[PDB]
This record gives sequence, structure tokens and C-alpha cells, in this order.
Amino acid sequence: KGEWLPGLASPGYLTGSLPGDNGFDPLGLAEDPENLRWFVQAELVNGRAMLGVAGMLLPEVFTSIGIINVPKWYDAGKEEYFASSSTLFVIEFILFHYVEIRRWQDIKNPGSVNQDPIFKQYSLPAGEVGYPGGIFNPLNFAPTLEAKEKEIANGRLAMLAFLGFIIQHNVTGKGPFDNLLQHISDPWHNTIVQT
Amino acid sequence: SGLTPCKESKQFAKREKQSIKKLESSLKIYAADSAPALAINATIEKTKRRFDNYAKQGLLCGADGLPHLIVSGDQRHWGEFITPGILFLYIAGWIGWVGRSYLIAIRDEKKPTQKEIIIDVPLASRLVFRGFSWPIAAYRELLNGELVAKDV
Amino acid sequence: RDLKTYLSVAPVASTLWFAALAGLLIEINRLFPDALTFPF
Amino acid sequence: PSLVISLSTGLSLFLGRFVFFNFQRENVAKQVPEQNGKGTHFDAGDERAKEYAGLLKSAAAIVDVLAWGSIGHIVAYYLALTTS
Amino acid sequence: PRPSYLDGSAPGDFGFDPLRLGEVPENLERFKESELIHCRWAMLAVPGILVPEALGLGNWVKAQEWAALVPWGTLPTILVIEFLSIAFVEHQRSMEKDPEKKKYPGGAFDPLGYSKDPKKFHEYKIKEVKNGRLALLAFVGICVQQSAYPGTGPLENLATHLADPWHNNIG
Ligand code: CLA
Ligand code: CLA
Ligand code: CLA
Ligand SMILES: CC1=C(/C=C/C(C)=C/C=C/C(C)=C\C=C\C=C(C)\C=C\C=C(C)\C=C\C2=C(C)CCCC2(C)C)C(C)(C)CCC1
Ligand SMILES: O=P(O)(O)OC[C@H](O)CO
Repeated sequence: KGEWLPGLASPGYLTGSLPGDNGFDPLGLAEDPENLRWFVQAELVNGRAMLGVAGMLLPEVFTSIGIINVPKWYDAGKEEYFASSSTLFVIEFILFHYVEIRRWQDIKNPGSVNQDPIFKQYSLPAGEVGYPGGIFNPLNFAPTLEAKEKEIANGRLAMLAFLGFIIQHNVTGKGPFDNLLQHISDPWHNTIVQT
Repeated sequence: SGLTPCKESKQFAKREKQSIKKLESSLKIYAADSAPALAINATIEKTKRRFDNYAKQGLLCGADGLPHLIVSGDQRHWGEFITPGILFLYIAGWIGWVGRSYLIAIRDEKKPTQKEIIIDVPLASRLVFRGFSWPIAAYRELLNGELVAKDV
Repeated sequence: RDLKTYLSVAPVASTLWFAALAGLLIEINRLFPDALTFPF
Repeated sequence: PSLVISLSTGLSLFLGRFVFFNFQRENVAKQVPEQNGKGTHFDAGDERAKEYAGLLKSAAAIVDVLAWGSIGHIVAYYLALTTS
Repeated sequence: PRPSYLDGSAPGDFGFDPLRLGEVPENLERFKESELIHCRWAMLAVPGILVPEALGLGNWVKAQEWAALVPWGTLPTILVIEFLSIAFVEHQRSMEKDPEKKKYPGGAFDPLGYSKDPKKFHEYKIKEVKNGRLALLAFVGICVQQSAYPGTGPLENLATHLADPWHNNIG
């Protein structure tokens, strides 16, 4: 597709077949095709940030006027539990454990599309490692093609967005949104330059 | 860890006072307003400062009155070895990975030794930053980080 | 003028590199002297 | 009491003779006895020892007797010593 | 995928040997025999440690403290009996003719004749293992749990009491 810099030029590995291709691999990590197929998966799973960054941002701005009285994202350690914290990790771990390995196989051989315990029923019908249709897409949207590039691009910004959140928190000692609104206190003086 | 922290230390505290008095003894012969004066006083504030900082960051200090580092891995004292250690290996690998990447690029064609004594090839095309992500050499390991000529 | 560059690309490179490295290290020590640990 | 000795020495003899006898002998066949060169005895003129090994009994040599019993006594003393 | 030797026809064979432990055939038959026995002792035992606890006996651990401090109610007495006997049986079982009686001795050991059946004998087998592997796992669960020294059952009671108690662990 496009190019991140007009000169220098895209590498041969960056054909454009992949959604979100812009010829940006100055270092050269993804040069071995096996290397890409793995980093392609990592970019999607990391990218899909989005879920979280929106998860730490939006509830912070829903508690803007006093609609909800929930603690900050960096204060939600306790007691956000009807079962205490240490209960939840194990539950989160054990089962995520299960989902993650199954997801793992599809990267090497697709796969595990079928249901399991189920006595007499269907299985996922799909193709492509990074994106599995099925209830994963109950609406049955369009696995196109551009969105696949939309998906990425939004995930990439979210990533940078996360990196922003955590850093900014440090120094700006408080909320990435207070932050956001401390800047708005007529900026032009409210810059990171301050810190 | 029979050591009691540099804060509640009487020896390490005494050692601070001993050092600055000796420095103060020296400025008495130069007359303030003079050069050797600040240099001595600038040395004194640095002395007070380093003693002040060591007590802040923890540092246990033995009976001798000097800080002893703990490298057991204790979370309370990670900054004494692990965190600087992680920083070292990062730079240590980075150098290792950049150097290896160079000799590899040189080998095909040319006179390879020409590039070794003279490197009018700087970072080759752009090899240095490649080290920013050296740890991804773990993925080079699963493929061909090693040659199969001798043993496995 | 190709010649001067190469000239600067022999073991001298090492001196320039180590001079630049020393300068960096010393200046780092000026801003942060008496460093027995990494506390952040 | 001396009784502990005999009971244990007694059981051992029983075991070697009936319960474990086959296994022992089996291992020995697949094992001995010396090599050089090969076979020892060829030089170092010593060298079994067939007679004492000879036993008109349906199996158990005398050596076996000494061998099995000794283990038994050790155990007996082991226990006898131990209680005190 | 599936290892080359693990066909699937074997009783309890689901394709698991990540370290290729049974790649060598004559020892794979050795391990298969070793499995049931480990399985047989264990299955016998778990009930052994649960029912007594159910009747009330401070768990299997306290069950064993008596020796530490009729008929033959003495550690010395019992030990010899446990010893000489468990020796008689076993190191007799060795037979090593037709994989320890095909690993299924049958005969007198099948007084009720479930071995006679063709397919039932095989389905009976796969059932026996799976239950067995289940025990082995349970035993380990019990051991790890008991390593804190309270109760295999009482443990259930404690969790049952509340889902709130948390293991954490290292974790
Ligand atoms: C997990 C995150 C992640 C992953 C796995 C990928 C993976 C990929 N990218 Mg992507 N990218 C990302 C984030 C990511 N990207 C972000 C946030 C941006 C915005 C700049 C981009 C912009 C981008 C462009 C323009 C292109 C790609 C492309 C690619 C593909 C080829 C290059 C490659 O192998 O990447 C290697 C994976 C890594 C290098 C992961 C580790 C990176 C380091 C360790 C993180 C740095 C942290 C941060 C800088 C710390 C602070 C620094 C300090 C100075 C403040 C590959 C699928 C190329 C493509 O063709 O897409 C198909 C393409 O041209 N990416
Ligand atoms: C993907 C990351 C992610 C995302 C997207 C979210 C998103 C959200 N979180 Mg969450 N969270 C996360 C991660 C994330 N979280 C993590 C990792 C933790 C640690 C556990 C938490 C812990 C947490 C807690 C403790 C809570 C949340 C809550 C919420 C919701 C906040 C808004 C709300 O109260 O309900 C949404 C707002 C509405 C539904 C408004 C409409 C209400 C209807 C229409 C009723 C009508 C009432 C009346 C008629 C309206 C008139 C009112 C008028 C007077 C103004 C929001 C969906 C809060 C929540 O659970 O929400 C219920 C809250 O309790 N999170
Ligand atoms: C027979 C299998 C089995 C069963 C039924 C249990 C049951 C229980 N365990 Mg145990 N456990 C097991 C095996 C098992 N465990 C093994 C093999 C280990 C060694 C790692 C442990 C280590 C362990 C610890 C440290 C603790 C328990 C605790 C508990 C109790 C509830 C809390 C809990 O489970 O935390 C979660 C523990 C695990 C998830 C360990 C993994 C065990 C496997 C996944 C369960 C069996 C697998 C199988 C698919 C189960 C399906 C159900 C069916 C078998 C009935 C509950 C009675 C807790 C307790 O003491 O509460 C009072 C406690 O903290 N277990
Ligand atoms: C933790 C810790 C500790 C410990 C440690 C240890 C003990 C460990 C270890 C370790 C080990 C025991 C390791 C090993 C190994 C191995 C091998 C086998 C190797 C390798 C390698 C390679 C291959 C490399 C390569 C490269 C790179 C990658 C970089 C650059 C260089 C080159 C290029 C050279 C202490 C406690 C002390 C301290 C604290 C922390
Ligand atoms: O294509 P862009 O301009 O949205 O580039 C992506 C940003 O650098 C962050 O995702």
C-alpha cells in the first residue's frame, strides 16, 4: 500500500498482501517469512490495547460529572471483588490457559475450529490464522479486506495510546484524563515540557 | 544481613562527619573567596549528598559503617544488582549482536579482511539500531542462530 | 576527498569511539555522581 | 532377646531359599565373573572353589547360607540395637 | 501430532509421550505394566483415605501417627507382616511370560469372568485405566494438599465453606 518514508523504499518482505503494509521494518526483525507469520499474529493480539485502552479511558470520562462512582484504573486493585483478588487470578489464569494454547495450535495448524465436549453439534467453519469467523463474528460481517487494515491501524494507535497512558501517568501523578484535562486548562503552558 | 540500615547506623553516620571535617581542615589555609576554597566546599556538599542519598535508597551498611550490597534477588534491593544487571546485559547483548551482524554482512564477496581493519562502511547500511531489539535474537535462535558444522 | 574519510576509518576510529564513549560516561557521572545503585 | 535374631535370620534363610532364590541365581548367570583379556583365572591362578560350592542339596550352596544369614543377623542386630 | 508408536489401539492410548519415553518398544510394554500397578494401588487407596476420614479419624496422616508413639498391634509386628508377605506376592508376579500375563492375569483373578467377553474385556480395560489415572492424579492432589497437614475431606469442607478462600501460590 503506502510507504512510511518516500525514499528508502519498502522491503521485499512487505509485499502489500498483508493488511496494514507500509514498508516499515527498518531494523529487519520480520525478514524471515516464518518470522512474519508470527509477528503478524502478535500485532493483532497486542493491538486488539484497543479493548483495554478504551477500557481505562472511557470509564474514567464516564465518571466525569458524577454519573458513576468507580475508582481510577490505577486504583482498581481492591476491593473490586466479591471473592477477593487472589481468587480471580487463578480463575483468569487456568482458563485463559486453555484458550491461549488452543489459539496456539491454529498458528501452526488450523486447526481446532471444532467444538469439543459437545455431544452432537457444529464446529467453527473458517480459514485464516489471525481471524476466525463463527460466533466470533455472529453478525457474520465482511471479512474484507480493508477493515482488516482498519483493524490494524486502529490497534496500532491504541498501542501508542497505551504507551502514552502509562508514561504520562508517571510524572502527571494522576489520571490519564485529569491529565488530559489539566492540559486543557488553557494550554500553551500545559505541556510535557513542564515535566 | 546482621547489618542495620545506613539510617540507624552510628558508624556510617560517624564516617560522614569524619570525612567532612578533614576537608574543612584544608580550607582554613586558603582564605574563603579563593579558588581552592570552593573546590573544597564543592567536594563537601557532594560528600554530604552521597551520604544522604545512600540512606534514602536503603543500603544496609555493615558494622564497619559502609554500605553492603544484597544480590540474593530480594525485591527490597533489586536496584543494587538486578536492575543494573538487566541494563548491562542489554547493552552487552546489543554490542554483541551489532558486532556479529557486521562480520556476517561482510563475508559475502569483497575482501572480507579489508572491512575488518578499515570499516569505511559505517554501521554498514544501518546496523547499529538493529541492537535496539537484539533480544529478538531469541527468534533467530529457533532458526539459525548457530551453525551446524560442528556438533549440535 | 574520499581519502580523508577512510583515513578516519582505521583504528583511529577506536580512539574517536572511546573518546566519545568516555565523554558520555564522564558527563553521566557529572549529572549523577557517586552512583552505587539504580533507584527508579 | 536372642529370639529376634533367629526370627530374622530365619526369615531371611526362608526368603533366599524359596522366595528370592531364582532371581539371585538368574542375575549371577548374566553377570560374572572377571575380564582381561577375558575370564580371569587364566593367570592369577585363583580360581574357584567348586567343592564348597558343591551342595548335595536340591539347590542352596553353603555360601548361600553364610551369605543369606549374615544379612539376617545384621538386620537382627539392627533392630535389637535400635530399641535401646 | 501423534507419535509414531502410539497407535491408539492400546488401552488408554491418547497420544501422550512428550519426551518420547516409550519410543523403545520392549520398555513401552514395561511402562504399560508399570502403569496399571501404580494405578491399581492408588485406586485402592483413595477410598482408603477418604472413607475413614468420613467416619471420623483426623485424616490419613493422623491415621498413621499411632505407630510413631490385637492382633500384632505393634509397628514391629506389622512391619514384618507387611514385609514378608508383600514380598511373597510380588517377586512371584514377575513371571515375565506374556507381558505379566498380558498384564492382565485373569484366571482366578477374574472369578466373575469379565475377561471371557471379547469387546467387553477391551472396554473394561480402557475404563480401568482412565479411572486409575484419575486416582493417581487425586493422590497427588491429596499429597500436595496434605502437605499443609490438615484434611483431605476437611479441605473440601473449607472451600465448600467459601469460594472466597484463595490459593494465590507462587503461584
Ligand atoms: C506488538 C506490537 C506490534 C507487532 C507485533 C507489530 C508487527 C508488525 N508490524 Mg507493526 N506497528 C506497531 C506495533 C506492532 N507491529 C505500532 C505501535 C506502530 C505504529 C508506528 C506500527 C507500525 C507499522 C508499520 C508502518 C508497519 C508495521 C509492520 C509490521 C509487520 C512487519 C514488521 C515487524 O515484524 O514488526 C516487529 C515487532 C516488534 C519490533 C515488536 C517489538 C518492538 C519494540 C520492542 C517495542 C518498542 C517499545 C517502545 C518504543 C518503548 C519506548 C521507546 C522510548 C524511545 C520512549 C509486523 C507484522 C509493517 C507491515 O508491513 O505490516 C504488515 C509495516 O510497514 N508496523
Ligand atoms: C476492555 C477493558 C474494559 C472496558 C471496556 C471496561 C468498561 C466498563 N467498565 Mg470495567 N474494568 C476493567 C476493564 C474494562 N472495563 C478491568 C480490567 C477491571 C478490574 C476489575 C474493571 C473493573 C470495573 C469496575 C468495578 C466497574 C467497571 C465498570 C465499567 C463500565 C463503566 C460504566 C458503567 O458503570 O456502566 C455503563 C453505563 C451505563 C449502562 C449507563 C446506562 C444505564 C441504563 C440505561 C440504566 C438506566 C438508568 C436511568 C434510567 C438513567 C438516568 C440517569 C440520569 C439521572 C443521569 C464500563 C462498561 C463499572 C461497571 O461495571 O458498570 C456497570 C464498574 O462497576 N469496571
Ligand atoms: C483429583 C483431582 C483434584 C480435585 C478434585 C481437587 C480439588 C480441590 N483442590 Mg486440588 N490439587 C490437585 C488435584 C485435585 N484437587 C493436584 C494434582 C494438585 C497439585 C498441583 C492440587 C493442589 C491443590 C492446592 C494447593 C489446593 C488445592 C485445593 C482444592 C480444593 C478446592 C480449591 C482448589 O481446587 O483450588 C485449585 C487447584 C487446582 C486447580 C489444582 C489443579 C487440579 C486439577 C486441575 C483438578 C483435577 C482435574 C480434573 C479435570 C477435575 C475435573 C473434576 C473431576 C475430577 C471431579 C478442592 C477440594 C485448595 C484447598 O486446599 O482448598 C481448601 C488448595 O489451595 N489443590
Ligand atoms: C537469577 C539471578 C542469579 C542467578 C543466575 C543464574 C544462576 C542463572 C543462570 C544461568 C545460566 C546457567 C545460563 C545459561 C546458558 C546457556 C547457553 C547455552 C548460552 C548461550 C548463548 C548465546 C548463543 C549467546 C549468543 C549471543 C547473543 C544472543 C548476544 C550477543 C552474543 C552472541 C552474539 C555471543 C543470581 C541469583 C546469580 C543473581 C540474581 C539474579
Ligand atoms: O497510518 P497512521 O498515520 O495512522 O500511523 C499509525 C500511527 O503511527 C499510530 O498507529
